[PDB]
Amino acid sequence: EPQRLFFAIDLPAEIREQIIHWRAKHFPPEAGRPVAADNLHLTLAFLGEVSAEKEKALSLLAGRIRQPGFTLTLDDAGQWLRSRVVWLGMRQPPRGLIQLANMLRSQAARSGCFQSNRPFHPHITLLRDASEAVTIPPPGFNWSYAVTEFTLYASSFARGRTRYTPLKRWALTQ
Ligand SMILES: Nc1ncnc2c1ncn2[C@@H]1O[C@H](CO)[C@@H](O)[C@H]1OP(=O)(O)O
Ligand SMILES: [Cl-]
Repeated sequence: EPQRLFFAIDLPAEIREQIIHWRAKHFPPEAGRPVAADNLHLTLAFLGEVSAEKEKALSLLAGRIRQPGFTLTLDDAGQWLRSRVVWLGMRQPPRGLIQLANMLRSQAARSGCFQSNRPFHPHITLLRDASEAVTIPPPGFNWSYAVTEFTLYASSFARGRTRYTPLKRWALTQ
């Protein structure tokens, strides 16, 4: 049974709450469609439609990953007009995050998944279908936290909402 799958880093609740609070303050309803608080995340690699056999194999390669934890500090925000999103990010992403993503991306490639075709730009999407350009303030203060694991999610749309179901999790620092 095929699924739309992706690996992602998650956000502690305290920070998810600070973000949606910041967003509501600086972005009115007309600015775009706001991502649900529980759906806020940072994608490491989008795998697309994947069979069970390939999910198994990918899940195993991910299990072979051996990488220390690292810290994320969200100091950057912006807007991609072509994609029509407003995103949260980082000016200088930690190497550990880049390592983790490229490795997962290379495992996806060798597994026969369809690649980004674009460089990896780590980001958390806040607003979707934000067509028109709007002024982007800096993020809030001290949105910094420790990354202890990564998660394989399944993407599902149902009942007029997008849902992310966790399938498996992997701790870092082994
Ligand atoms: N072709 C694609 N179809 C669906 N999601 C994709 C995708 N390519 C990348 N993604 C990412 O997969 C995640 C879940 O769908 C999203 O965070 C999305 O990134 P985005 O937030 O920048 O849009
Ligand atoms: Cl959403």
